[PDB]
Amino acid sequence: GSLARAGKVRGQTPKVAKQEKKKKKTGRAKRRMQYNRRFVNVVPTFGKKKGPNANS
Amino acid sequence: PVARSWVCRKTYVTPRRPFEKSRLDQELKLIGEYGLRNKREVWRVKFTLAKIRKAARELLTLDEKDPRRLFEGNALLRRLVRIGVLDEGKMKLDYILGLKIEDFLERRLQTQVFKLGLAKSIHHARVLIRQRHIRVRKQVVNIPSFIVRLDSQKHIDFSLRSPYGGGRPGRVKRKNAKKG
Amino acid sequence: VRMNVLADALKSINNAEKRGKRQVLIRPCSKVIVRFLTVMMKHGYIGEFEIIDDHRAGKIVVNLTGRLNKCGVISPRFDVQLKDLEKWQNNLLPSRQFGFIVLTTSAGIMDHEEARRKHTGGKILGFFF
Amino acid sequence: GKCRGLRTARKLRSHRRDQKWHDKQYKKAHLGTALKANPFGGASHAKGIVLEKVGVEAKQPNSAIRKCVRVQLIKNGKKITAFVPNDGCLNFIEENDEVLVAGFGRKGHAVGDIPGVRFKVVKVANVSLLALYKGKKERPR
Amino acid sequence: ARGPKKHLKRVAAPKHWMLDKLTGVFAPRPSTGPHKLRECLPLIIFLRNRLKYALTGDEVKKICMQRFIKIDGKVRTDITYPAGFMDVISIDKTGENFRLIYDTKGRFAVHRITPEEAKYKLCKVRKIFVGTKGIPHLVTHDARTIRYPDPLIKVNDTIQIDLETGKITDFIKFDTGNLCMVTGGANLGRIGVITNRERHPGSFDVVHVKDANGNSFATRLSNIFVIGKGNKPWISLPRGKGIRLTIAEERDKRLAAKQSSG
Amino acid sequence: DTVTIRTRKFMTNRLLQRKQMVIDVLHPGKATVPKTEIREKLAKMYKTTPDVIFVFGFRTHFGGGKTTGFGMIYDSLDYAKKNEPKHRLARHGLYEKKKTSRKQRKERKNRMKKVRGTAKANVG
RNA sequence: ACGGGGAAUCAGGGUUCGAUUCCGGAGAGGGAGCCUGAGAAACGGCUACCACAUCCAAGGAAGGCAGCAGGCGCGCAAAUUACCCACUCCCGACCCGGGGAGGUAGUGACGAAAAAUAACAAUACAGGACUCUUUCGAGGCCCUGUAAUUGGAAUGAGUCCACUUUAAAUCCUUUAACGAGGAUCCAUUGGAGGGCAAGUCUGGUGCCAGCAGCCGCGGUAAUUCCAGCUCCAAUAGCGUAUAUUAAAGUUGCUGCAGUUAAAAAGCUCGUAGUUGGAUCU
Repeated sequence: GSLARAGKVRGQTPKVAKQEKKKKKTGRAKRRMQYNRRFVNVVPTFGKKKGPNANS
Repeated sequence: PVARSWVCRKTYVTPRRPFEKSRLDQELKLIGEYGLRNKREVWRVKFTLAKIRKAARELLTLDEKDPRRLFEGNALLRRLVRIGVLDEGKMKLDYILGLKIEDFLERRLQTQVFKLGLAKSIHHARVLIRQRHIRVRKQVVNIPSFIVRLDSQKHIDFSLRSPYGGGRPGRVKRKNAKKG
Repeated sequence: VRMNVLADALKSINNAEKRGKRQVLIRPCSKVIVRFLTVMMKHGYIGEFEIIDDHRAGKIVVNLTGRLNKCGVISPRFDVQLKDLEKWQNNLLPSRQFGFIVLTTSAGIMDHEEARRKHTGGKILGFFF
Repeated sequence: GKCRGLRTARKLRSHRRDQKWHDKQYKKAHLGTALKANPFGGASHAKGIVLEKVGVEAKQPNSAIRKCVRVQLIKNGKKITAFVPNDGCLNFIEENDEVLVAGFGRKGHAVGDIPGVRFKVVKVANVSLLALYKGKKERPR
Repeated sequence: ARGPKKHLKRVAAPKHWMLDKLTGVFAPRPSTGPHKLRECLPLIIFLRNRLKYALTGDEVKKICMQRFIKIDGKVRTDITYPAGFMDVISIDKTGENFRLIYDTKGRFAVHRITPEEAKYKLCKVRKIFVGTKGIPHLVTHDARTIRYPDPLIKVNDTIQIDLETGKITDFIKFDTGNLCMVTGGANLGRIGVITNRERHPGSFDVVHVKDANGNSFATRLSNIFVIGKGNKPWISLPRGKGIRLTIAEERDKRLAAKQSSG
Repeated sequence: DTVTIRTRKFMTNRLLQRKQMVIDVLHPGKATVPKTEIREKLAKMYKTTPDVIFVFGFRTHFGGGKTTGFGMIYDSLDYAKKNEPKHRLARHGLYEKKKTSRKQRKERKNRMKKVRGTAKANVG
């Protein structure tokens, strides 16, 4: 039961900085963006039911 | 001993199942249609409608010629007709159970401001109300959830101190005209 | 031993209706059994019946129209107030359109609709639908 | 079968009251023996002093070494082994310091592959383990 | 515990004072007097909450200490003085007189009376006893002891006394057909004609009363206060004549009044 | 842009020798108008000097159009000094409160409690 | 375990809770005994003993915050040694005095209500929308938006003025002067295998570190760990630990079960208990 290895993986993981991005809207505007993307935009869906984060 | 009052009441109820697709899609449809801020406004209108339906049901269980049923049923029907969610022609307890959540969301000041042409969109209506550009009768109303009555429907004006219905230019216009 | 002859009568009627028979023989008869059968028959559920008189305790032959789904007794006979009647109908009846709870009230033995018409609560005898 | 009589209320009540003692949750919550055996004594959290660091081996189907600390509670002096949740978080804990320890989420039951451990460390040296983990706060000097 | 209490919590006060809960912790604890704590009206409540002549209790104190208020013809400087049923309140400076009469909702109405009617009041007698060398006595609901009463006056009858002299002027017997008022319970404030009395020895009697519009109600005998002989009252009744309206007719009248008046 | 002063309720209170009213103030584009201006307007309206008029409790409605408050018009200045609260008189400048504090008075009283005789008047 | 009014889901029925502002009771460190008084076995009264504890010149003297504040201690666990009698009332010999009752207050996310963090282009675009004559072509008619080229209008967060408010005051409200283009005036908390909404994308790690309420993931191509990006759930709020309710028809009165899953006593009498046939106009 050696405690020598503790935080080894969090220690040896390469440190990648967070990229600077445009701030996201909040409140009613974020909900409006969600509603427009999911119910007003019909182009992406031809009827195959793909997930919003499908990267394949 | 204090001279205060602790009578408070939560105005909504959280759904039993946090993640079900049909409810999420329907509530997002409602938010997008009526320009609401979060799911809590949908749940608040849902809670109002559910309380109304519960009262109507408990009245409908009573005797038809029951004095309490008659009195409270007429009171509830008058309250629903007054805000314009129920037609005056169909004023019976059984027509209450036919009401939907959208009948109540149509009576918000946001919806009435967008529908009367005072705003370009429902979100423009919300920001117009929140920015003190709208008055109902002679009173400036600042709450988008203001449930407009039937008698105050024709009195939603564009205020008198706002540049849109008043005539004093705002901060930005004054500053930019001052740079001419 | 045999207690609650009404329970036996109603169980026999129910069992004979399940089997698809046209007549059922009920014994022993009683005043409450006759009143329950009369309430059933006024509503068209059971049709005519005949009381056989043996000199000790009658038997009843009941014609059976195929209209009856279930007749049951409630034991013990709970005292039911007019404000608790709706809960009993929700517990016992298939819907609010058909089905009756038979109460015994000081105004006699009748169904729950009549008991509400006469503004009487009583003791629950049974139900039929 | 059960008794159905207008005067059977006492029998039904007494039978229900006697049969409730055959319910595990009811007996646990009303006998009071599980309360005296609880190191927290009915409390949600407790403060203890870290006696040593220990690594407990995971249960058989999977292999790992779980970084725990043996702590002694201040209220009653009882000895407790508490899991230090995240990685590297055992390095945030020093021997002989105060830690706030909560339950593991199963109401006195062992959680996951950690054997015989039902407590976890929440704060060490009056700063939360999450603030130390995320770098929002540093260990006091 | 340990002797009498001197405070009254505002929420423990009688509900017919129509006090609100956010004003303060306390209600004016009515002082001891001719009327009970739960069925009286403190002078401060009448002068401030009802008549709105004062905004605070200090202004009520100023009004009362200016010796402007007369209850039953006597100047009363106590602002928590318990004024009760049939008590006459006369304010000479403003030249108005009030009689404390229950309205049909069980609350003391602001009932203005003429100065001629402010010279007497009706008192229900509570007991008749003989004492001190065979001298008959008479105790009223007003805690007044009147010596040498008429031998025909018995318990539960109401006498009429002149306030200036404090002597019995007339009396009404307790009998069927006589008009009465209910001074306690669910039917408190209602006016009707006594139709039947049921006697229950060792317990409370029950008196049955019928309104002018034929509504029949009942209450205990202690709650009955006969107003006049027959169906006519000896005192002036409030705006409502003792008729209790059901909520349906109340709403109908309110809606009709809203429609007619603009 | 002209301030309008109205009086919703009105009662002649001969018991306290005053006229009580609720006051409506119309200042659509102005701030909450000062009590001195309201007193001047009420003096002009009710034909009396403004030093017998005491106004208080002015709350401006949301939006900024109307302000509602209460007002008294006493028969004479003497009756005003007799019947008004001391703080309203101080607002008009007719009264001045003690410059001491509750702590100081309480401690002085408790120190006085520790001595007997004329010596009580020798502490502070 | 102070009792009750009452509080936490609504199928119906229930299960828990109620130290806590209202009512009743009790107690003033623990017991006990009293004086005065209408009323006390009173403790911001007294007299003892017990346990603590203050000053002392060592002879003696003085104590009782489970009142308001504040300390220490205990702890997972709880605020200022503030202002005032202006309100509500109470007390007094009293219209006048007093009240840490009570009312009012710069860091209270217990909890509850309302409610910002944005609203409107020419433009290329993947588009579609009333007979589109053309896959090479009117798409501010209706809408979405990769945007290192745009534009004016709106407003409150904030800072300040006017003392509205109030017992001097802060706060909300009101009016003025500044106050928005990464409107940097920059929303977070937990997740992305399933239960359960949302990536078998990339890098590192290689049964280690760790994750994981449960099933499981990790043993060099990890959908689960450590991270980047992207995605979604609620949102000024989210996570966690406990107690508790529903889910639990897994305590079943409604309404469970007992051949083999846990289960009917080896058998039979038997008192209490529970239940008890027809029949009276």
